[PDB]
Amino acid sequence: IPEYVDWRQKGAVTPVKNQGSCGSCWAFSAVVTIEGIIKIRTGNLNQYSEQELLDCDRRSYGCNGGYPWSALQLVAQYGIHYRNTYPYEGVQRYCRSREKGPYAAKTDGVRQVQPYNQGALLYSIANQPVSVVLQAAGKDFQLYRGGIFVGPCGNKVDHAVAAVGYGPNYILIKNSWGTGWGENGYIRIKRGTGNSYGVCGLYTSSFYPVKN
Repeated sequence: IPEYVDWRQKGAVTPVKNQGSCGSCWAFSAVVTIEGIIKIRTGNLNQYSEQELLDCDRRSYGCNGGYPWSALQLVAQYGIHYRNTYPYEGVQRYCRSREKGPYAAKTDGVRQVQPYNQGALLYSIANQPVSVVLQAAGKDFQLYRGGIFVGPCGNKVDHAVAAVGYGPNYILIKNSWGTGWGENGYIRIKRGTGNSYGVCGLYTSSFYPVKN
C-alpha cells in the first residue's frame, strides 16, 4: 500500500459539512464512507443524505447521539437518497424516505476492521474511507487549529468522524464541524507510537460499507 494515501486527491471526498448543534456526527461519518465507496465502484461522485439517517435510523437517538454501524446497515437494508432530495435541517423529524421516491444508492453490507490494530486500519484506508471514533470532549481537540495532533486526550470515545488518508506519521480525518475548525475541517492525528488504543482512542471501532 502507498506511503501516502489521500482520497480527496483521487476525487472521492465531497466538501466539508457542519452538523450544527445536533449530535448527528454518526450520520455524517457514515455518509462520507458511502460517498467514497460509490465513487470507487461506479466512478460517480455524489452527496448523500445525513438527514435521512438522522430521521430513519431508530436504533440511534437523533440529535442525542447514535451509531455509525446502524446507519451503515440501514443503507444496506434499504438505501439512501441524494443530499439534494433530502437536505439537512439539524433537528430530527419523521422518516420521509417513501415520500422522496426511489433510493439513489444501496450497498451490499458492512464490515468492521480488527480493533486496536494500527496496520488493519491503514490497510482498510488504502482501499476506501472508513468510519472511525475518538474522544473529542477534551479542550485540546476542540481548540485545534492545525499541525499534527499529538493530544493530550484519553480513550473515552464520544465522536464519529471518517479517515480519508494517511501519511508516514499521521492519519487524515474529515470532521463535521465545518471549515472553521482545524485544517479547513480536517485534522491529521499522530500514528506509529506503539499505543494499541490509538491517540484519543482512534482504533476502538471502525467500519466500512461493501459494494460489489
